[PDB]
Order: sequence, then structure tokens, then C-alpha cells
Amino acid sequence: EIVTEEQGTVVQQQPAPAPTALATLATASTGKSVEQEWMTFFSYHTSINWSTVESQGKILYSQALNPSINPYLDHIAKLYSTWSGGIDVRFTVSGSGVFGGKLAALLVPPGVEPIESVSMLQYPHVLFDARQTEPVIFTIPDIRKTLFHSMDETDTTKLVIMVYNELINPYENGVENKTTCSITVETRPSADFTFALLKPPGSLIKHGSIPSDLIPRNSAHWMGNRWWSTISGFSVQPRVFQSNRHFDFDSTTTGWSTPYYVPIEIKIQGKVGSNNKWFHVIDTDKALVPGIPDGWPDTTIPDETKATNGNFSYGESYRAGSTTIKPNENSTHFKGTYICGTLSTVEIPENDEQQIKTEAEKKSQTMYVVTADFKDTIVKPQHKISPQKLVVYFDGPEKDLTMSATLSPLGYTLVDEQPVGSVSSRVVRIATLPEAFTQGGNYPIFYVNKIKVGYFDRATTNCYNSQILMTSQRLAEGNYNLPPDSLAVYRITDSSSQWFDIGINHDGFSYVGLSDLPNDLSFPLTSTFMGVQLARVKLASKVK
Amino acid sequence: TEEQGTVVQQQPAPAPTALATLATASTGKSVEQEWMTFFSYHTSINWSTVESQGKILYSQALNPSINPYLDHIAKLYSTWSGGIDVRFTVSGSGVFGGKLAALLVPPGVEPIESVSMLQYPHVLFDARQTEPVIFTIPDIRKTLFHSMDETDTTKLVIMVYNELINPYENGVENKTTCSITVETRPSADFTFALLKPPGSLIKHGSIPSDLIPRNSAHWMGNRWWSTISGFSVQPRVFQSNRHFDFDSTTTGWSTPYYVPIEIKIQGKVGSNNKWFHVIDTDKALVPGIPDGWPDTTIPDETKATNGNFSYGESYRAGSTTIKPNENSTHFKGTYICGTLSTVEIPENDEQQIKTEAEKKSQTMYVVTADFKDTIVKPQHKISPQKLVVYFDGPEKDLTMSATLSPLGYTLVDEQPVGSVSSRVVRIATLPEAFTQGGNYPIFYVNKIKVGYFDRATTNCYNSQILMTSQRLAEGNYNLPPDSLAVYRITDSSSQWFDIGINHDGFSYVGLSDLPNDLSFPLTSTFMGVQLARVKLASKVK
Amino acid sequence: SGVFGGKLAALLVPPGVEPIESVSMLQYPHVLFDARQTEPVIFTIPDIRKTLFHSMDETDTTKLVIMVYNELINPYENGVENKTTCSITVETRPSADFTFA
Amino acid sequence: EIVTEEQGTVVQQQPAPAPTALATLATASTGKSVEQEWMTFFSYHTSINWSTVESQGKILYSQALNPSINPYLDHIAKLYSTWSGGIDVRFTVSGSGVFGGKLAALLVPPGVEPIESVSMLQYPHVLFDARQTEPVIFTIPDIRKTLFHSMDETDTTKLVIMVYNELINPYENGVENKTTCSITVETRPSADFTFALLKPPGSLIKHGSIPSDLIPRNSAHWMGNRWWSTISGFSVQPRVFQSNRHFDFDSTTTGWSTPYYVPIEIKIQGKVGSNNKWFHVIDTDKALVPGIPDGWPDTTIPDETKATNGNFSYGESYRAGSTTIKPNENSTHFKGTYICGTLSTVEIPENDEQQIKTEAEKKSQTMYVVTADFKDTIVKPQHKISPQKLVVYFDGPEKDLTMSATLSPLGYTLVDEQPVGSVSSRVVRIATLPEAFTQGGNYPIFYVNKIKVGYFDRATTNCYNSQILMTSQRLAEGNYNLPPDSLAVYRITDSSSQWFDIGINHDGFSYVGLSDLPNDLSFPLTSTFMGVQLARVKLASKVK
Repeated sequence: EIVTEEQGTVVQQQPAPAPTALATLATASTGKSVEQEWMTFFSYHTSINWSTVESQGKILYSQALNPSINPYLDHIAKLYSTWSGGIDVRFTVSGSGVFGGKLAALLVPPGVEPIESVSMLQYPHVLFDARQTEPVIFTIPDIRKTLFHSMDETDTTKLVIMVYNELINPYENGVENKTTCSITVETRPSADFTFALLKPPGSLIKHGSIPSDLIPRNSAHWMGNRWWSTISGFSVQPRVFQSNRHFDFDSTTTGWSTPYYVPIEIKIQGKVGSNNKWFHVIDTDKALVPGIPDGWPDTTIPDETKATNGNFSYGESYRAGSTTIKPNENSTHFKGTYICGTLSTVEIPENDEQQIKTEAEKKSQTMYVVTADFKDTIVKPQHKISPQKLVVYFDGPEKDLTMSATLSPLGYTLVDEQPVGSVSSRVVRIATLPEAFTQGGNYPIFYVNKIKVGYFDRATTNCYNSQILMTSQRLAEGNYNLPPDSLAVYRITDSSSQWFDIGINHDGFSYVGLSDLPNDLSFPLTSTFMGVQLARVKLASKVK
Repeated sequence: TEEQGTVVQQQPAPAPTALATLATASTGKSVEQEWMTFFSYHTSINWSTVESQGKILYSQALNPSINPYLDHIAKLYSTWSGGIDVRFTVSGSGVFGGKLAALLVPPGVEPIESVSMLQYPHVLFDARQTEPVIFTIPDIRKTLFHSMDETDTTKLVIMVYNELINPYENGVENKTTCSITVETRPSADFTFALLKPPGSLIKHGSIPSDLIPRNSAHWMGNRWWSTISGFSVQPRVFQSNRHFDFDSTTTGWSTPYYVPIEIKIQGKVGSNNKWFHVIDTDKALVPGIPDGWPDTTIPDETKATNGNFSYGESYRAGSTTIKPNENSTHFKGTYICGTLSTVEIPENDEQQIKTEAEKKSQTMYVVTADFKDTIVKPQHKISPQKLVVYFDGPEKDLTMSATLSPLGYTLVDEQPVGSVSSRVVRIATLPEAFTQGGNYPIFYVNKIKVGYFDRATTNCYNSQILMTSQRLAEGNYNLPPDSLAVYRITDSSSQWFDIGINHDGFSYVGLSDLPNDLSFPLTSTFMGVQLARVKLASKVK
Repeated sequence: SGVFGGKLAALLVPPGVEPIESVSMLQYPHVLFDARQTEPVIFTIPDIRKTLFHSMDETDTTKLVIMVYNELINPYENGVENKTTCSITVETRPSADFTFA
Repeated sequence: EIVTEEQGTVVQQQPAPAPTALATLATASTGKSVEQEWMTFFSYHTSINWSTVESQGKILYSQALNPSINPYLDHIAKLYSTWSGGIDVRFTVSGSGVFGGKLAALLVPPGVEPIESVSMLQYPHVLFDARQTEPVIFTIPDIRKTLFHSMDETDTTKLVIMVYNELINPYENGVENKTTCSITVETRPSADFTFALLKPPGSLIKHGSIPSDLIPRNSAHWMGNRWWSTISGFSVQPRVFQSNRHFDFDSTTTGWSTPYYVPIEIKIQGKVGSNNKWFHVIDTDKALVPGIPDGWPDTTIPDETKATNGNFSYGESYRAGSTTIKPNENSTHFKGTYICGTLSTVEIPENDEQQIKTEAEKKSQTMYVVTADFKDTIVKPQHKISPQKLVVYFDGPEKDLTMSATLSPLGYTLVDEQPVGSVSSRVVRIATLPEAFTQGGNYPIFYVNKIKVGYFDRATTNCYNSQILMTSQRLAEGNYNLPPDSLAVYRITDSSSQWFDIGINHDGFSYVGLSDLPNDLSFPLTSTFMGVQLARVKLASKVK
């Protein structure tokens, strides 16, 4: 027969006390009264800085009503598939009695995008003076067209904290920056706020989850998708581009490698009737795209060069110091390649053995991998990866044989001052090269790494990355969505007191509301999710 | 009496209550804690006709963990009390036969797989069940409530009363199975108490219910990064490096991760050898020893003479015998590591080195031993001085820095890597685990790239799964030093066996030897905590 | 066959959530019906919606999922290479409250 | 179908009589009345001798509430796992009507260890006079902070009886004319006493049980820890220590042998051109530690000597009188080794080259086992045992023989006037050496055995032991609970009227309330468990 949800015969057993009496003793000691206690107090949400530089009208905070606003809701929310109701707020400013300045908070209804203008104040708002101690408390109501919110919805009442009267300080002794205080925002679910239908474990969100964890909270977990190094800088450009571990908002990748740094396994061709140092790669074992090994470098060589043997060689122009660099003083042939520590072995043939065994017993050597055309005597650069454009350079065998090696990248063979991946035409476009141009007032940006250089000493050079490894992972494995003309905005803050908003777009690139970005900023960064904003609105910031 | 802060009036007001009503009308909201109005999947049990009387097919102690929702919420609280209903839905054929006994074991008592347990009050359901049986586990306690760390609670046990039997079954060595699904529903008297400050710890320590990944696909070794491929029961297990215990202590010199080894070498004029000394290292846990430096050392002594691989015909695939004498390789028991070396050209005086600086990088073969310029002696007690690298290093007075990443191993013989105390590097002491009362310790095995052979590989032992090492390292776990964190491993077949983790960090098994035919795509699930004195369960053919 | 054994599970997934195939799905309220079930069972798929009505183009509605709860069993099952199977036919009838607008 | 715990159809058997008939016949001849008959009568507990010497303050009785007090309760408690309720205690005093004096009764709360002092009387207390007639019954209430007790709990309420007013006798002639009256204490379970949850027959106890059987009843069963002889004396040292057969309350051992005395199975190697006296041990059959053989003696030679052939040779200043002893007189090269008979049996190769079989036809000889360093020329003492430092000494072979043997410790090569293992430096450690230091007023002790020597007629020397052998076996194979801050106390009573308290600490060492126990002690001793007390509490004793 048919069995419902609680259906079932209940049996009684000997060791069995009085459930109720025990329950009472607990609540007696506990003090239990309401079942959802997190609805009776304010929880720390976030904090935003307020500088003397920002002028009347700037929005220092624009976050939309979502259970995510409250740590507890955000947690329970994972069990449901629908929510509705409002959320209370308690915000306070922590400034010096010496400071001066008003702040205004207002609730904007859905279907409306805020604007950093003073006119927004000709609307009901809450006043908060920098000198106030008593926190102010109000509620972000839940205005909605639907009967209830699905988990993907983002168009909800939005709380906006704008600057009413510019913050002042009677002390102009500051150099890099005058002063600044904190604004903390606490949340408490409102009485009407309630979770709806339960969501069966492990289900997805029919329209795509809100992209709130694309960037890691701590810059210490930031690694680039070009190099496994740890992000250490940003670079604003009028056009960003990359194709390899760059993933689209829909887990799509025009590249040929996964969002993980794994060892590369290839097979090289040993040439008999010839004495060359550059070898071809027959095939690879582990690969996303049939033919191209997963993880094969993203750049090519600068110019055409003969297959002549050689080692490193740089002129006095490169020598220690900081003087101008000369691109013609680089006599390194395998310049622009990737240094890859290796573990190789050779296959000993049957009876038609000539003297391969000798070579097989040889110690492995570091291979200098790269991608480019390779005819008889010349090695031309190629920015169109293919199972036939994989070249390797090293003191390999001179006898016909097939060698297998498992190598892992560790460095780049310096070419010049320019950071790796800076030239479009030098980036291995597998077919289409994803790109992002300046838009409105926001500019695209690369994430800067640090690749170890080969000839110099404990030296390194800068490397551009289109996305942060974790972003690529999340976007590649998860199920995210992003309305038509909008982007996932995040607030990056350094250990100093500077911050700027980064807005990942659908394509996967990050933007900023600045022409340039400083480098003199304490790097133990931290980022928090702000929300989804229209891409036609210049991203906020506070640097220089 | 007074609430901190002042309520102000905003214009856009939540004033409407009808909105709520509408919400409610279209969603059908009733109760606030829906997980209390229905049973939810917990685990499944495959009752076989081979499993005899006395065997325990299920044993769980009352705890939020036995329920999906309960568990996910418990993370928010610091206190819980109350029982939980466990509903068993047996589904076999009406033609079968067999009984299953249920019993509640009070706290402070560990059950054992014996029919003695039935000389205690027990009820029993039959193999041909029609309607589900619900057993409600009482919360017997001597305290007003439970602390999130508490585990000693009432335990529900399901023992095989009468062996399952199938008539239509052949007399030939075969077997039929009767599936049973176990679900849970928190009883009415169940409740979470005080909230816990997010990020805070559990004074006494969180229950170890996540030390082994759910999928064997995420089982990397704490010795070699390759994913686990098999197990090995040994009367004694041991390891030191990258092996953590429940106190989060480590007798090793490496962290629970795999990172590049930044090293610093130095060559001197006139050296007919190729073995070098390590003078310094950047990133390091134990001052002076590079983080991640291999845990194995060279087998025997040998002159520090240049050489290449070389194995007699006793290593040709096909011979079930290997004479360790044919192996003339000098850098035996060495770890192959890709490299990226650079040279420090001294001040403007004599750039005769700029020649050795422009040379292409070589892959160094690392090991740990004592270095008397003439002969290299195997040392199992690591120290910043016993760090030794071997390759075609410069024969000129120099100081070279290198960054390597282990990729393989210089084969020595058929025996797996680190399967012998003597060859296991350590600092102070060497952690170990011996068989104790029917529970034998194990080694997690994984494959590691080898010497000059083809795409060949040899077996490598590991005391912990990389993750256990991580969790245990960065976590605040805990369990009585007389107990084990038990997990149940199930292969892609009807085979399974329990694994108990020692407080020291080693794993045990209730068998003296595990099978080979294990369909490896594995899955683990936390069972709970058991006294070590009890033989770990298992069902293997 | 009356000799069989096994049970299927019936779920009702809310709109706006795509179900995944996994046991974890059973950690959600569900109804069971045994293999030897006789009289047909009728599940009504309720129209849970966030709008006042539907548009002919809408597709994100409530969903009824049927999944294996307890493997199908046959006492005469000789082995793995001796698969056994029974049929289940699904039919629809518009609910009392169904309406074109 | 579901079968409950008593479910079942009862069938009547043909050949069966009427129960009621036989039933009464029983009740009639047996006199059966109630069920827990032990609830209806006081059972002996202990007795108190109140003499005119004990002054105001002296505690004559201090019992803690615990089912163990009553032989009946104690037995029933074994089926259960929970208890709660009090226990009535009856004191029956019988002194002359001519006497005078008063005792005081206190009820100490749980969680507070009472001290012996008059200040104790500054607490509510009841008095009863020496000429009291009808017994007094004090009920020890179960004051607890938990809902019920666990069989392992011991920190309960405590009833103390102390001298309030000295005992007086008008005929008391003086101080050397002690007078005394008896008080007998009995127990009867209180109305509210109750055993709670039953425990499944084979189940194990998660929290060990109370240590009440760690020291056997009669000293006749007190075998040693180091040696197998029967204990015959004690030694109060400011620091005790041992590591071999010594066992921890956690059932752990830093030793290499089990808590039993079994024969030793080693294997001696003999090659030509090597040593013809001291030999190295190779493998072993029975062993706890992978290399070291179970039972291998835990002592080493006093000084370093050369591998020279020798025999017993003690100066005349030994057993010929009561003279002293000089370490120079004794020149027995193998001094310090353990004498132990054996069963020799050498192997024979398929091609017996040398005269091997000639040896295999030789009568086995007694070996002189020990743990020391060996470089074929010199034998130096090494307390750090290992599967290497295992050396034996005797005549042995010469050719290339692989002789296997089976030893059996019987004696010891005398060395000094001091007992065996009385020196830390000489005790074979292995990694760490367990030890127990003086603790305020409790001094650790050594159990003194009597091991046999090897030259003096039938004389023997004293051998030290860290714990009675049974104590070791039980801590080994058992599961006992004891809070480190406390120690399991035992009353040792002499064959006369002498006694002293012995407390075992968590580590496994026994203590005493004295700094030196007397020599004259009729050794047919007896023991009786008292309970668990704090370590910072001087143990009782009525010696001298």
C-alpha cells in the first residue's frame, strides 16, 4: 500500500522516559521561548568607510533586500526555494566628536536604479549625524509584484546610504588622506519575513544563483588563472582579453584547460636524421580538448628564430638596476617560453635496438615549453593553439625515439619589460578571443601575478590574469546568472582605508570605475559582495 | 527593559499584512519548521542472506546529525535536547523469511556484535514488512541539556535476529538481498537551545564527522599527491611528516598541502661528485627544513659518484622476481623534482660563472642523508644539515637557488614507498599505530611515478588521506583517546567495511586483510564514534 | 508480480528549483508506493505560482518527480545478466481548477 | 508483523500441574515474604574502635554514599548502569555506663574533601554520647548536580564521624592504660534508592569502572612486577620509577612485555673469528614490541667491561660474615646480567661443512641475558633498549651457527648491596621512564621482592617492583576510571594490629602516608578497598 510522509507504525520500547518532563527541564535551564531566535536581535552585517573626500550625493552603500543581508537568513535560506517579507536595519556611525557631517538613508522601491545625486534626497529619508551616538532603526519593506520571491530574484526594495553633508574635520594635517570613520549596518529579520517552499537538497535555481561568491573574501586566497601565483596587483587597460582559463558566466570556456593547475603530460618526438633542439609533441594523455594538453601555456614567442642551440644571454641593459631596457640585447633563442621542471623516460624498443637504452638511462632535464609553428629550420610564433603547434625546447635525444614526460610550469623565459600576456597578438587565441573594452565610465582590468624569470637571480616579472582562479572555478562549476545589461559588483578594501568597486560582467571580465588604479596600497585586501548593478552606472571607488 | 537604538518612521512602510496573506495563500505555509512534519532520507541498508544472526546492520546514537535539516540547523546552535524518530521501511519479497531486532542502548554503554545484546528488551520486525516501522529514540541524559560536543547518547541498534531466507534461491553459492531505507524526523520534544556566536569553537571539540571525504575521488595521500587507489592492512603503521593528530600537533616539517620547494644550493671548486648541500630555504614550517621535503631516505651507503639510471634484466616486465643487486643506480630512493634554477653572479670581479648561470635548468633528485664528501650515508633523522640534492650541478665555487616540485621517485625495488620504519624520515619521534584487539591499522595506497622505466609507477603508502590531515590540522576536533572516529566505506558493489580513526590520526579496520577486487569508485559516510575496544564492522567477500 | 518487492517515491518540487538526480532528493517530504501496488494512484500537481495567472509561454511551474526509493526485487532473479522489469503507465486528466483564460 | 518484547502466543502443555499448589508449598517451607529482602535489614559495614587516646578532632569514620557500601546493592548494581537515592547507616555503640565522651556526626556536601581538624566542628553537627544505647541511624542523602548517577561516579555526599569530646574512664590509671569501646557500622538501602537503566549483557562500559580490585585480598597473592617472587617488603622512596611491566590507568605501557611471566624465545648468532662469550640476539617469536622479546629483563650492567671469558668471583668480603662490600672485590665479568636456564638447539645446513652437528649434540647451557652495548671488544651499559642491544653471555659456539633458544629468568648475577632497579640510571628505559614523585604528604613506594643470586649458596638479594603483578594485569586488561587529581586507596592490615593506607595514582604508582614504613611486619597481610581520595590528602596509618 501507499505510504505518506509521516506514515508508519510506531513501536514502543522498554528503556523509555517521559519525553515531556525532560523537555521542560531543558527549556527551564535553556530559557527557550521562540523557535527562530535570530529574529529577535540585530546581527552585524557589514561596514562601509566614510571619508572627508566624498561629497554631498555620493552613495556609500547600495544593497538590495535579500535574505543574504542577514547571516542567519542567508544560512536557513539554503533550505528553501522561496522567500518573502521585509528586514529590519540598525545602522550607526562611529565617528569622533570632532567630526561633522550628516548621512541620509533611504529605501528605494524595486524597478528603480539609484543615482549619486542630491536630488535623491527629495524623497523620504533617515538622517544620521556623524556626531550621533544613538543608533537609528528602521525597516526595509518588501515591495513586490509577485506573490512571493523565488531565490533568484534580485529586483527588490533597495537600501541606499547616501552622503547628505560632506564629512568634515577641523584638522588638515593629513597628506595622502584627511580622515575617515566607520558605518556599521546590522540586520534583523522582520516580523513578516518568512521562508516558503522547501527545496530538495542539492537542487539548482531555475534561473541561476546570485553571483555573490565569485571573488574570495581574503586576497590571500587570490590566485590568477594565467599563473598559479598569488594576486599582488591590478592593471587597468582600455581593453582586456584572454582565452585560456577564462570562463563565461555560463560555465563556458573558449580555452582548452580547466580552472585548476594540474601537471602536464606529453610525448615528444625524437629526431634521427637531424640535429635539432626543438621537438614536436605527438599527443597528450589528460586533456579537455582532444589534442591540446590541459594547462599548456597561454603565450607564444615574440619573433621568428632559427632552431639553433643556445643558452641564456642578456646584455648589460638587463643587468641589475632600473635603467631603460633594450629588446635587441636579448640573444636568448628560446625566449618567451615556459620553464617546466620535468620527469621524463624513454621507451626501449624490442630487437631493432640501436642505442636508445643509453638515452633512456639519462637524467631528466627541464623543458622550455611554448606554442608556435615549426618547420625544418625555423620556429615561427603561432597564436592559434593546435595539437600540432606544441613545441618543446631542451637538450633532448638525437636518435629516433619516443620520450614521455610529465612536466609542471614554474617560470617564464624573460623577453622584455612588458608583463606576460600584455600583447593581444601574443595571446594564444584558440579560435575566438574573449575581450572587454572600456564601457561608459568603467574600465576592464587584469589581475597581476608574478612569474619567476629564468636567467636572472631570485627575480620575477609581472603577469596579467583575466580572472581570479576561484572566480573561474565558481563560474565554471556553479550555476550563476546575471540580468541582461548588469554585473556582479564587489567592494575591495585594503589594509589602509581605500576601496573600490569591481564589477564582474557576464563575459567574465572585471571592471572598475577608474582610468588608473594605485599600487601603493597595503595588500592584505578583503572583498565583500555588494550586489548586482546596471552596467551603465560607473562603479564607486575611493583611492589615490 | 530598553532596546538599544531608536525606531524612526520611514515612508515606504511594510504596513501591509495582506502581502503576507497572499504569500501564504500561494505557498501554502502552515508550520514554521517543516522538517518536523515528514521523514527524510538518512541512510540505506542492504540486508543480505549471508549476514548471519548477531550481526549489527545499523547502530546510530541520538544526535542532530542523524537528520539532514536538524544537522544543518545545529550549526547555528550550541545546545540540543530531545529525541528523534527513526523510520525503517523494509522492502523485500513477500516470499522471503527473517526477523530483525531493534533495541535501545542506554548512554555509557557500547554495543557489540553479539546475541548477548538480545538478553535485553527488544522488538523485532519481519523481512516481509507491509507498513514502515518507526522507532523513536528517547533522549536519556543526566544533564538538563546537551552540548554540541556531546556524543554519549541513547543508541539505536538493529541486529539480525533470524537470518534472511529466500526459498526460490538456488542452493549454489549465491545470495539475494532485501533493501531497507532509514529515514528520520525530529520528535516533538526535540529542540535547539542557545545560539552559538558564529566562528566560535566548541570548548570540548567538534565531532569528527568529516575527516574522510564522501567520494574516494577526492582522496589524495598525505605522502604523495596522487589520489588513493587501494589500501593495505599492516600489523603496524607509521609516519611523521604531514601527519596530524586530533590535538592538531605534528611531528613533521610540512603543512597539510603540496607546495613548491624553494631551496638554496652551493657548489665548491674541485668536486668529482654530484651530490650537494642545502644551505637555506624560503617558505618553511620547522625552522631550517623546507616545507614538503620528502619523507623517505636512501636505502644503503654508496660513493658520491656521478651516474645515471641502470637496472639489470631482473626489472623487465614479466619476471615475478626482482633481485635488488641488479639495481646499480646510485641515487636510489630519491625523489624526482622538476626544477627552475638560477645562479647569483657575484659582484663585478670575475664573471667566470656567468657561463654556469646561463646554462639550462636540470631536474634535481632529492633525498635526505649525512654528507661526508666521499660517501653518502642514509639518515632517518632529518635536520637542516642532512638535506641533500643530486644532479649535474656546477663544479665551480657558487651559490645557486632553485624551485622544485616532486613528480616521481627513483625506483629501488618492488616494496612500496615508506613501508619500513628505518627508511622513514623523522625529527624527534615517529608516530605509530599497532594492531589492537582485532582492529588492524591501515595504509592508504596510491601510485607514484618512477625512475627510468616507461610510464611505469610503484606503490606508495600514506598514513592519512590528505584531507584528514587538513581537517585535523586546521580544525578543533575531539574524541576520547579510547575511541575511534568511525566511517563506513562502500565500494561500487555490495561490499563495505568500516574505518576507525585513532586519536593519534591512524586508521584501523576490523579485518586482518582487505580485498583487492574492490570496485574503487568509493563512497564514505560517517557512522559515529566507537570504543576502540570494539571490532570495526565490515561485510566483504 | 505479487512476488516482487520494491518501492517508488513521489516528490513535488516547487517552481524555480531544478531537481537533481540523487538520493539526497529523498531528504524532502515524499510519498511511497510499492511494486505490488494494484489500484492506480493519482497525484495532483498543484499550480504553485508567484503570478496571478500563467502566460502560454511560461514553463517554470511545479514539478512532479517519481524516483526509485527501494530497488526492484524478484526472488527468481538469477543474477545481474538476468534483468527483470515491470511497467508503469502514466496518464493525465485536467484538474477541477484548471482554466484557460 | 512486529513482535514486541513480551509478544507471543502461550500454548498449554499436556503434562503440567497447578502452579498455585507447588507455589505455596515453597512459600511455606521457605518463609518467602518480600522481594528485595536486603531492604529490610542492616548489613555489616565496618567497625570503629574509640579509645581514650584519640583526641578531639580525630576522624573515626568517613564514608561516601555509594551502592558499593552494601554487599547486596553492590551485587545488583552490576546489572544496571544508573543509580540514585540514599543509604541509611546504623551506628551501634557499646561502652560502659561509667564512661564519658561524645562523637560528632557531619554530613559533608559533594565536591568538597573534608580535612581532619577541629575546625570541622564549625559546621552543623549531631552528637551522640559514649553511653548511648539504642543504635542511631543517619541517612546519607543523595545530594547531586545531575539527574542521576553513573556507575563510575564517586563524588557524592559524605558522612563523617569525629571525636567531639575525648573518651573518658574514671578508672583510667594513666596514659599507658588505654581504654576503648566499639562501634559497629551497618548499612541499609534507603527508601529512595534506585538502580536505573539495565545494560545489555555483553556491552562495554564507555567510562571505566571504579578501581576496587587493583590490589588482591591476601598478600599471599602479591607477586612482583619486575620479578615473579612473592612480595615480602616495601620501600618508601622520594621517587619511584619503572617502565617494563608497569601499566597505566589508561591501560597503556611504555614497556616491551605483557603483564605476565612467560618464557623467552630468542635466537643467537655465532660466526667464526667473532666473540666466543658475549653474543648478539637476532629475531624472536613471542614479542609485544616488534623487536624486543616479551619478558626481557629491564636492567643493564653497572660499569663497562671487555668481552672476556670469566666466571663467578666475589672477594672474601661477602658471605662469610656481616662485613660491607667493595665494588672492586666482585670481579664477575658478567655481573648484573639475569641468570636464566634454557633449551638450546642449533640449525644444520644441507651441507654441514664445519663441525656444526657436533654442537647440536651438546647439552644446553644456562645463559646470562642482559641489555647493553656491544662492539665485540667492550660491553657498555645502555639503558635505552632496542632490538639491537639484546645480548646474552655464556660458553656458546664458534663456527657459523644459528642457534635458537628458549630462556626462563631464574636468578640474577649479584653486584652491590643495593636492590635491583633501585637506580634510575640502570633501569632500562626505551623512550620515556614513568615515575612518581612525593606529593606533599604521600611518598611513592616500591614493592620489594626477593630475587636469587648466583654463587652464594642459596642466598638472594632484594628486588624492587613498581606494582603488584595483579595490579598490572588488571590495569592492563581492564578499564578503570580514576580522576588524575585522585588515587585509589587501599587499607593494608598487618597480621598483628598494624596498618597503613596505600593509594594508587592515575599513572600506576602506589603511595603511602609515611616517609618510611617499619621493617617488622608479620607479612601475611590483607587488603581492603577504601575508595577514592584526593592526592593532596595525607593517607591514613596506625603504625609504630
